[PDB]
Amino acid sequence: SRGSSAGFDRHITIFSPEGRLYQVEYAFKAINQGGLTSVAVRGKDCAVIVTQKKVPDKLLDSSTVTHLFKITENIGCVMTGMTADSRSQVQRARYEAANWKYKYGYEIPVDMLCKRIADISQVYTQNAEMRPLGCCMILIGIDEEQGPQVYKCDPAGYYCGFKATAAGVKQTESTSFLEKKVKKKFDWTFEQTVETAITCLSTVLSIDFKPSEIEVGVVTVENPKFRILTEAEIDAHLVALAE
Amino acid sequence: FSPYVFNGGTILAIAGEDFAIVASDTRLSEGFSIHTRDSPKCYKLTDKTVIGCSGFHGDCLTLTKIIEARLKMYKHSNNKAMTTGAIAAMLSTILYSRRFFPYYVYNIIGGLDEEGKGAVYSFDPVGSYQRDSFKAGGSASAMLQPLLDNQPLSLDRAMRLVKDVFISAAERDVYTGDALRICIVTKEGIREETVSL
Amino acid sequence: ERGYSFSLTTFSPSGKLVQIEYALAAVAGGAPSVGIKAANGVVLATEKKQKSILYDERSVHKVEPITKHIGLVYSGMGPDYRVLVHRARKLAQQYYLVYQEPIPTAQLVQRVASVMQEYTQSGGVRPFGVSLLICGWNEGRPYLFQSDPSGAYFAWKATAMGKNYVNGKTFLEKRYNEDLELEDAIHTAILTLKESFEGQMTEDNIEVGICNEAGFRRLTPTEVKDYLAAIA
Amino acid sequence: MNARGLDSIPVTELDLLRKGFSCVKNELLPSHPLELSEKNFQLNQDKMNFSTLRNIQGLFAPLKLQMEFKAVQQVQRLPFLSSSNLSLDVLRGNDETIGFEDILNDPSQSEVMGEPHLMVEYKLGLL
Amino acid sequence: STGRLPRVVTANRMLKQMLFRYQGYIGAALVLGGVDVTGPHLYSIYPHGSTDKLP
Amino acid sequence: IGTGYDLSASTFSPDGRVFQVEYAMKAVENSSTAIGIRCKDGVVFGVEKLVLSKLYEEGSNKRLFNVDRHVGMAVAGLLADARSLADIAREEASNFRSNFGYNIPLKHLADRVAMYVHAYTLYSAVRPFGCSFMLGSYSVNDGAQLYMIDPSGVSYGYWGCAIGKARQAAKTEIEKLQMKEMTCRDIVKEVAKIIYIVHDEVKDKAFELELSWVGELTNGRHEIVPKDIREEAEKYAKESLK
Amino acid sequence: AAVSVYAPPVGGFSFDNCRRNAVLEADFAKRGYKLPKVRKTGTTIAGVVYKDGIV
Amino acid sequence: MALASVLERPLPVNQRGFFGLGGRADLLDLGPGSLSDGLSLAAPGIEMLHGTTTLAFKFRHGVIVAADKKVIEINPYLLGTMAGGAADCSFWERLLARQCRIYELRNKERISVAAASKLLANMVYQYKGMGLSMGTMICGWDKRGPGLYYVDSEGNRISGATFSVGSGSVYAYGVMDRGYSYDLEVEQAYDLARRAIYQATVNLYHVREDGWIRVS
Amino acid sequence: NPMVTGTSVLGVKFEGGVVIAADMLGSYGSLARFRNISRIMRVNNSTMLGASGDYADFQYLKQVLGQMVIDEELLGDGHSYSPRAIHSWLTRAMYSRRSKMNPLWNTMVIGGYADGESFLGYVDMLGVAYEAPSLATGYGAYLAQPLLREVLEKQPVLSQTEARDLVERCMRVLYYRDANRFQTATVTEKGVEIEGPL
Amino acid sequence: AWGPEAFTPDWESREVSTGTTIMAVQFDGGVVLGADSRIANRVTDKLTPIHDRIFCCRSGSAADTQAVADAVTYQLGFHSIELNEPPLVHTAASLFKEMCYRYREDLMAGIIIAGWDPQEGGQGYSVPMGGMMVRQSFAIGGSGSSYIYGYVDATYREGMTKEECLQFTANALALAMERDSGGVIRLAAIAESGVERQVLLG
Amino acid sequence: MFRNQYDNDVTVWSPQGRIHQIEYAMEAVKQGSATVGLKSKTHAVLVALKRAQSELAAHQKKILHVDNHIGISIAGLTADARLLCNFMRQECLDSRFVFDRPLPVSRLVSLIGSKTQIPTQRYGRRPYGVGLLIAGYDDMGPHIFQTCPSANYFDCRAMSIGARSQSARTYLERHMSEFMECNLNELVKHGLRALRETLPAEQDLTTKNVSIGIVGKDLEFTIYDDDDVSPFLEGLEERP
Repeated sequence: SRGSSAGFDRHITIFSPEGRLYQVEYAFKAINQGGLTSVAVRGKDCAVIVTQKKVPDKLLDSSTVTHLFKITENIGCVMTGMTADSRSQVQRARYEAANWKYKYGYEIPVDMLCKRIADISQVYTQNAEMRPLGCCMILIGIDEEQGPQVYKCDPAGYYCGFKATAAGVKQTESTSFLEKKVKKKFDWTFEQTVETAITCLSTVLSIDFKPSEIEVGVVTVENPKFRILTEAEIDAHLVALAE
Repeated sequence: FSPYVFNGGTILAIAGEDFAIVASDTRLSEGFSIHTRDSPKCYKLTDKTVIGCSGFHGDCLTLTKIIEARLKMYKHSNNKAMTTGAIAAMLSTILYSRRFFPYYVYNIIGGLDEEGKGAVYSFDPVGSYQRDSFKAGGSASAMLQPLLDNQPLSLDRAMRLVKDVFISAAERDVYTGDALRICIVTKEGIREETVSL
Repeated sequence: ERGYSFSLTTFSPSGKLVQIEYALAAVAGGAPSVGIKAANGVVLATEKKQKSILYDERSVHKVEPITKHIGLVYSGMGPDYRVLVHRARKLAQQYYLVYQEPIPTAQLVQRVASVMQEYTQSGGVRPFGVSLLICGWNEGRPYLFQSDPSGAYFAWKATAMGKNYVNGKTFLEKRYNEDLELEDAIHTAILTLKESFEGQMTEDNIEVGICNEAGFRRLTPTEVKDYLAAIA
Repeated sequence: MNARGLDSIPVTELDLLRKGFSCVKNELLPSHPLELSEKNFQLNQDKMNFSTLRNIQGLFAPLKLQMEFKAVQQVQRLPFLSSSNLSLDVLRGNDETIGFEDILNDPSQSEVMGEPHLMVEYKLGLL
Repeated sequence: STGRLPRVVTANRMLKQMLFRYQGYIGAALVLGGVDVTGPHLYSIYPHGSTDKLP
Repeated sequence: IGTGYDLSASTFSPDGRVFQVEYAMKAVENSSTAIGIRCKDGVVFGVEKLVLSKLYEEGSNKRLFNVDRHVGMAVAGLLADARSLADIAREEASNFRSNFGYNIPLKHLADRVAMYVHAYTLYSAVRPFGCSFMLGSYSVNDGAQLYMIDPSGVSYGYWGCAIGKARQAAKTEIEKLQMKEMTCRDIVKEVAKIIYIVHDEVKDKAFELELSWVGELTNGRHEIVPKDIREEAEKYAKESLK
Repeated sequence: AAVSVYAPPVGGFSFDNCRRNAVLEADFAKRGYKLPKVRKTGTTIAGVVYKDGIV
Repeated sequence: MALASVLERPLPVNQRGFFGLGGRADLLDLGPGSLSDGLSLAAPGIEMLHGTTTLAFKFRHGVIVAADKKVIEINPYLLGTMAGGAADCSFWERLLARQCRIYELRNKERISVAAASKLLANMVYQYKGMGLSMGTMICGWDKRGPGLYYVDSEGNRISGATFSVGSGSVYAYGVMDRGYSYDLEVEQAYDLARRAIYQATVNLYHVREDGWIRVS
Repeated sequence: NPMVTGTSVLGVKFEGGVVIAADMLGSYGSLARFRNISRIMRVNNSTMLGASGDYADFQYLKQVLGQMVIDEELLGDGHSYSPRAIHSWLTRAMYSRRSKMNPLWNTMVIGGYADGESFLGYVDMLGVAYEAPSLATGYGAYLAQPLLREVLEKQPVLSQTEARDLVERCMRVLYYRDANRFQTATVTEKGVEIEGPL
Repeated sequence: AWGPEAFTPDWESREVSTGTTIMAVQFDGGVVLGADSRIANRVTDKLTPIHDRIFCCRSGSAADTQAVADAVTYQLGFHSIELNEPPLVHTAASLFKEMCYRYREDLMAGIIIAGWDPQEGGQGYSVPMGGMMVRQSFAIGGSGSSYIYGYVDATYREGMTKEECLQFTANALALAMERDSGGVIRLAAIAESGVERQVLLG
Repeated sequence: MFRNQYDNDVTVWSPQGRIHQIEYAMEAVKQGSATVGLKSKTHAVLVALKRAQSELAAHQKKILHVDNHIGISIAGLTADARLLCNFMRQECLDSRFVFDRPLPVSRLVSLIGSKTQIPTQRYGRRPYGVGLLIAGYDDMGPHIFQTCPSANYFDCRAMSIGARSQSARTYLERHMSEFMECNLNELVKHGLRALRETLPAEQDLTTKNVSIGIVGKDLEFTIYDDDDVSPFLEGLEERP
């Protein structure tokens, strides 16, 4: 440690006169640096994750550019923000899930994983040597007694369970659209969940999508393993939506 | 699991007015079997000192390597080569460093001193040492010391004596080698020759 | 002067610590919470920050139990609340293992406050930005405590904290009685929470928990709705 | 597998009231088969986690864990008082389990304690 | 912490790891049984830390 | 503008940026240009190596390392950091081979080294690395592969890459190649030609071309180009300059 | 404060009376005395898994 | 390697050549070291003095010690005797001589007999039961007059006017007990020591104000 | 705790290099069911190694030595390990492991051909090392050393075919002592060639 | 003496063994792993699944082998998630060998590993006490390892059908178990399509 | 004007991507005296120029001894030179003890660079302010290496470091094509003539301000001081 900067704004362990930490808020602002948006919707018997896919160069290999990861055999993920921080947090989550399984003899639940990640992330807020990671994590999975589950955690260390959440630049508009849809009706099948998840992003960004511009991952009760849809299936869903 | 193994050998040292003689056999054995018939036990340290050790072979090798490393360290630090007495004191300290798990090695150091006369030192596996005029070690030391005691001399008569002592001892010992090596330390340097047995 | 407002381990020339005052200011800017001790029970009420339809009711709660007879509510930061709740549960279990009887409320409050005091004396950390309200029932006698970010605890009869708590305190002073019952206390708690509320209160945006000789129980949304309809 | 773990007689050539009642021969060997195993449980567990994590993921993970431990274990009370070890327990994963080190021989109520300055000097490495 | 009733396998694993940690010097042979969401289960633990599942 | 928030690696700008990492990435553009092109059956590297004085040997301070039996590496930026990262990569490959008994896949090695690089942009006790590098490999069951890692810790797969002072012109020149349907023997000449075109002689007195490939010709091994092929490629590039 | 303490103490089991007891038991057996013993339980136990539960 | 240097605790995991639970880590450091001094931990023929007899007593004019070398000249003003293991006696008395020289250099004043005997006893007491075997009589003269102490490897440290250890201890001790006298001249003391050592079955030392001398 | 002997390893020196023969048998104790396993290692272009004793330690040393060779050849500075360097490293490793009472139960034979001169060494678990024109360790160590010693004493200089025939006849005598398969390796100017099983 | 003759610790005879018998036999499409029963038990499963297509059988001390199996399952699952591919049998065998060799002076553990992977097909490895790692066409361990080795070696042939391999393994296990016991023999056939377990009684 | 904030530590990057403390440390090499090192097909030669505090003090020594086949020359600070020399000696000693072979110069210099890179990245440290010239002999023949405070090393055929070494470098570059054929004589003379270009035109080289170190095919590293230098100085010309 080389000391702590002086000011109500330049360090993590210094309270403002009004009683608020500003480095945490700046870490929150750091999420919008990527420029992408993510939407997660929970159905009657399924959970769906949809996100953008931007490939600017032509010499890039599009196979190696992705934002959907896999924690365990039955837990998915999607990250928004700084790429390196997202990957580091993914590795930490994998290690924590493996340790829980070894110690307790059965698979870790989604809420337990989210709580563990949030508890680890809170410690960086109360010490002068470490800094928060600029990313947010959304997990999906299926419980035994309960159905699908959607969870989200933020750099401040706060986590909650939702019915339909979003993150990124267009979070507010996505939240309003999802609120209207859920208030209207919630009983959805597998086809309806994917359709509404795609429609939210389409109508918020005002873009007619293409099969190679999005990536989708689903979890269903019949097949509880995380699965990433292919270009043909994405195109079929898009054609059905257009018709 | 015994970490000690006995290997045969026999060493000797005679101190003169302006010379020193160190001789040893050249056999490696494990009681019954014969490992090699060519393995001298005399090592040259500097231009004016020679060390001869016998016993467990691995301990002998480790001791020689440690001694050479320490000699190099001293030469680098003090900008001069260290003498025979300093080598003897350092070896005594090194040996006592392992009192509770000793080296199974018997050492004899011969060479010249500051005034230019012969010097011979004899040790024990723990580190006790003293200056002598002639000393015999190794397996056959018990049956060789009385002969020397009942029998300073010049270089030629001392060499004659050394040759007859080893030729008499080899025929009555089961660990003596098929060749004898003699190292001569004088003011012009060091020379050595091998005598068939 | 601003020369002493940055470091935690520095005394002002007037003999004051400023960062602890700023932590208290952080506490005083959260959601309101109310605790009232009746003649045969204690009631805790609070607001919740979700106030939306996308929230899942089974995910996260603000009123949490420590033991069969102890529960608590907070006002301030939530991440700092979770770690303290976990430590309190661990301490209660340790006490039960050693002494083979449930921990009294006073001992638990003392140990939690002792834990919180440690972070206000060393350079390189920051104080907890949260305040706690603990209720219990031992030897047929209710208890109500409050613990500050400084590590100092008081025993109360009726208190409020969070946004607009001076008006809540004077409201409670005006309409508190020493011979109340549990239902009257619940009605008073709902009224004093409604005093600082801005929107339309429903059963989906407040939390209520009670503690009597039976144990510590968190009221279901149906019971909260029934109580709300009672006072209109 | 976390509980299974895998020539230091200096001569002063590099106070007897402070140290006493100790001989090299008795401390040459342990008194019980479980003594060293119990004294060094946490160290062995950390070593096992570091080994598996380094073999599976890489060098970065154990280094980051050690850096976090060192950073968080520098804001404690002075050694003559008892600390709480909250954040270290959170990072280490021992915030929801109770072992035999917690209910037996409470370190916060020990029957012996030395002088303050002596302990602070000993921790710094001066003595 | 988890908000729901525990499982038999969790208790079995904790007991096994404890008994193996203390190298069989803690003599305690146990018969463990219970029912959870998966169904009824029954185990058999030994002082040296070896479990065994039987009907 | 980030004045006041750019003295440590653990400080966030008011718009959510870390400026020390940005300065470290800016530092890479102070060195010469290195390119790498992936083709149908191999990967070939090329580095424009400046000459400081005539008193140095032929093989002094090279910029192409042998990480393993099947992996090459090309660097740009501060040299000492490049040596340190090469040592780290060698250690990782050796550890994997010792643990599991076969050659480490390229993606795993890239992930390991990228995470190690990223770990330095989190604490105030160290500073971020100041160098970028590329990795290349080939195998019968996987095919050619190419990756890049930058000081922030982000890795990606590429069909053709360029790092250094003049990456923009090099990328423009590369984007006009149908590298998917050619062979290493036909890519060495193109690499040499691009390097010669990009080089500026006004501000740089002289340079020496450095080349190496890995692929089916070398039977899955990273090797230096033979001298005659280097001479032929240089002659072709010089002729094409006219 | 004690003048012979350098480091803070810890918790857990204590192995202070190991060698003393080791020689004391041998001496008492040699001279033929009795020392307190450890209580033990040896009553039979059983269990079975029926249709939807454990007995 | 800068992140690993910050953590001031070198673990085997952070080093090179690590794989599995072990690896090529214990086979890396095989050098001969740089500088230190320390006895090795516990796991042939050892020279021991068996047929040796010694004698020592003090009187008005100094201390006379005789024996049958077997007497260690620690200092110009300090004398010692060996009995048992020769190597142990030589090593520990060399350490004692070094300590005495350090004391004299620091304090500009010679050490006393009592302090030297206490230092030797403290050094040899740490290894009780390990296997050391030595018995020493320490002679000297300081500001309090002549001194005489007996130190062994069992922790014993006693002071007296007459000591004897060896094979013929009983006979010589009886002779010099019969012939002892505090107010004794130097010549009669020499005669008594010679007669006692003769009846025990020849060296002879004499400590004075300003250092010991050799008589024969 | 009980001890059993090891398989036999033979070695002779001829004009152009060295010849080493080893037994394919697993072990003489309860591990006799692990048949048809090789015990001859090729270290580099001018060094080969034969082992006799415990197999797990042999595999561990094989791993370490192969990694060291790969590490040295990666640099490509023109320097390689000579047979004497391998001999010294093995001796030091054995002695260091022995000093901690956790030895490596092995008895190695090293042969090589560098700078036009052959090499033949011997290392055991206690750190005893030497060089001899012929070596023989294992079950018939005392029944084969004098034979090879006298044969080489009669003719100090031997050819490749003569050395191979002598090794074959010694192995035949050893099998005739107690009643199958073996393999032979040779180091010369060409390199290390291994032929087997026979 | 012990120097030139290269004496060996002889791990397999440290204590007398009176346990069950375990065998693994390779056929064309995969591998067949079986174990017999030979006090109480008779309703116990002696086959421990490590992954979806990898199994193992244990010999020696129960607690030590169970702990080793638990740790190996941990490490293999973590590695498979990290590399994003189905695991290889060689990796599991190496993971067993590391701990079976490092703790040879503390635990009495003997492991046999059988499984299937898309790269090399059905494989069977032996890791007896001491840390040896050898791949074999057929592997025998336990108590009848000396009684049935000659018969198995003489009768065994090259890759056969799954049913013939199951019959051969059952015959060998029955002859091993009726040495002079129990009546329950458990078998498992591992192939690409999946494991196929069955129990033979009476 | 704008540099005052970013040039106080080695853990801070300037807005132009530069570490100013490394560049400041590289300037300590020019505070010493000139040193010249060259090589031929068989031998390697080091020549150094010594300074003295006053007429009643001995000249400071510049050429040190590392092993029987390696020697170094110093230009810069002194404590750093001593520490590096100790490290070199220890590494050579350990390698010889373990493998019974001399340690290759390339491996030694790689170890030096790896050790020196560390203090330029972590807090609470400063870079080594010393530059070295290394001359050795192994299976690949003679070698001349140069080390920099920035943890950079080069493989040279003739190099000069110190104060006002540009003239020596110019002379070496001009006469580079004749070095590989000269024997020990005329090679020491080329080195001395190169070193003489760093002096004012009025004064010359005496026997009390020059040191020579030679290592060869069958000649170990030796240092010639004071009267031992006269044979090499006999044949020099009158500074043309």
